[PDB]
Amino acid sequence: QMANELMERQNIQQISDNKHIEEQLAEKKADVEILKNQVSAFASDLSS
Amino acid sequence: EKDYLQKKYNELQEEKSKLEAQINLLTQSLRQTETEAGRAEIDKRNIEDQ
Repeated sequence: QMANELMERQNIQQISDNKHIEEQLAEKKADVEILKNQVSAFASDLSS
Repeated sequence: EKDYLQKKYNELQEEKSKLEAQINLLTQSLRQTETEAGRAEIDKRNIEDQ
C-alpha cells in the first residue's frame, strides 16, 4: 500500500510535468502559425 | 499508469523539440523578411532620388 501511494505521487508529479510541457507546446504551435502568417505577409510586402 | 505517462512524456518532448526547431527557423525567417522589406523601401527611395 505504501509503495503504491509513493509511486502514485511520483506518477502525479510526472503528469504535472507533462501538462506543463503541453501548455508550453500549445503556446509554441500558436507561435508557429502566427510566424508562418507573418512571414507570408511580409514576403508579399517585399514582392510589392 | 506510470509507464504510459512516461512514454507520453517522451513522445511529447520529441514533438516539442521538433516544434522548437521550427519556431526558431520561422522566427528568423520573419526577421529577415521584414529587414529585406525595409531595404527594398530604401532601394526604391534611392532609385527615385536618382
